[PDB]
Amino acid sequence: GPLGSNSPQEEVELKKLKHLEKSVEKIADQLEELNKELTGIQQGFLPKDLQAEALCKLDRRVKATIEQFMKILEEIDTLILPENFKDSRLKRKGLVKKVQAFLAECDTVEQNICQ
Amino acid sequence: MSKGPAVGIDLGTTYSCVGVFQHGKVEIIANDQGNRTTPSYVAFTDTERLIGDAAKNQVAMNPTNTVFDAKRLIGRRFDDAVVQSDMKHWPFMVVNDAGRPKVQVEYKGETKSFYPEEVSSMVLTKMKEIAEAYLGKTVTNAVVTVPAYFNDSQRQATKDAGTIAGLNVLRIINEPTAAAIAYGLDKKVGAERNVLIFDLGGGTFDVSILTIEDGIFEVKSTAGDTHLGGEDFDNRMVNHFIAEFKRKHKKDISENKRAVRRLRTACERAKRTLSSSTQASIEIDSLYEGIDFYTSITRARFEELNADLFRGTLDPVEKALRDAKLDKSQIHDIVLVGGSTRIPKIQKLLQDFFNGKELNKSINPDEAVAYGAAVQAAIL
Ligand SMILES: OC[C@H]1C[C@@H](Nc2ncnc3ccccc23)[C@H](O)[C@@H]1O
Repeated sequence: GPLGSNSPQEEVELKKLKHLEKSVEKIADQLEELNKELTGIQQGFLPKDLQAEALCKLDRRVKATIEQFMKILEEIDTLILPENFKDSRLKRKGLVKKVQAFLAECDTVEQNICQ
Repeated sequence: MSKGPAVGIDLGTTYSCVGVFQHGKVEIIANDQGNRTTPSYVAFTDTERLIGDAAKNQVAMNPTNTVFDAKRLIGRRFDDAVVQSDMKHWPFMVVNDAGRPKVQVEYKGETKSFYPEEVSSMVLTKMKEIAEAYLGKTVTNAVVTVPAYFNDSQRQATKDAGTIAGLNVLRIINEPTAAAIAYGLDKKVGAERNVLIFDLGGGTFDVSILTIEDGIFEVKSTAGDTHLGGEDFDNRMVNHFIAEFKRKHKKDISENKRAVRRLRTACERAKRTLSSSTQASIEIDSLYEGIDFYTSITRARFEELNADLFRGTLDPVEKALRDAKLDKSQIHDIVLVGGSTRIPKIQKLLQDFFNGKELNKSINPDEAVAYGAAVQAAIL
């Protein structure tokens, strides 16, 4: 299509993506808090039997974070964007790639604990 | 809270529905999440017990301690063939308590076992609370539906689930009888009326033949497939897409569970779109190995991938007619129940078989059983 043809309809899709960016920022903060708790358990005074429980409670939280990221991908996957909505298509690709990089980080934690 | 009315509850294998007759019509009640049907799911966590939408929304996170399909266990012996076959499929433990099955879960750091009627009572409690949340009054009286093939033990175990939930189970009625009541087939003037209820919803397929004479419902025959539904239709779409991705990209996505899930979720939505449109499009960025998957499916291709499954639904129809000693021209009414009866090809096969006979489908299929149970509840 044409360039400099920004339409009011694309504003609607960009608003949907912006809300999803905000939700990803919130889930990301949870991931960072889980990382701080992970370091906390490792540098604390919990004996083997007690650290085991603490890491498994953390495992449940990591799983919740992975699921929340997966529900964001599913939501994004409901979008159908016309070829002309270039700005929306670029924002959708960047958000999915940002979520996939956070998922890779969750997997780094998830595989290293409670098993 | 003041005294509330009587409700109709369809206790389903994978989902439940509650209705109330008020101000001349049936209102199907939306749950806390705004959903008109609630998952028949109970989840046992480290700190709490979740029921409904909250239970299904954490199934991927806690598979071994999230119970569903309790209806497939309720009122059965452990050694029952159905229990033994079904168990391989479930991610949760099923133990033998002196001949009776029990679901074994981890709840608040402890290993605990529950009977199928206890699980269903928790689902019934949720259905009761949904109605109390909407009406703003206490709900005690309920009509609860059961499949027509349910024996004495399965029927009593369903009544016991009602009692444990604090409900006064006014009546237990057959699901095809509820569906017939929803359409007023007992109020039609003439001789005995032969009715076929075609129920394709929640992962089960049930065909029942009824005879209504002077208000007396008679179950002439029952047929069907215990494991057949929308999940199977979705699986055939997933296979189609996985094959398409191998052809276009020479890459197999089938061992990446997240890529498969994203595809499966999109397929279920596309399948729903194909019930009112002849085409559905799917856009999935970075599906697998950074590859974007932009594609589409026509209604015709969706029907081809499922041809054996859709055609297959008529065998139960043939079996039920033969057992009831009735020819297809002797059926006066055909009722559609369950969400998958919304598939245009399914309706076409059933209408063509019955030689152009119009189907009763105006009431949402997912809601027709709870709808008739709510009509019956108001009459009592
Ligand atoms: O919940 C049990 C079944 C029902 C099935 N629902 C549907 N299946 C097919 N077409 C539909 C059209 C509109 C609305 C719902 C539709 C849904 O996808 C699921 O597999």
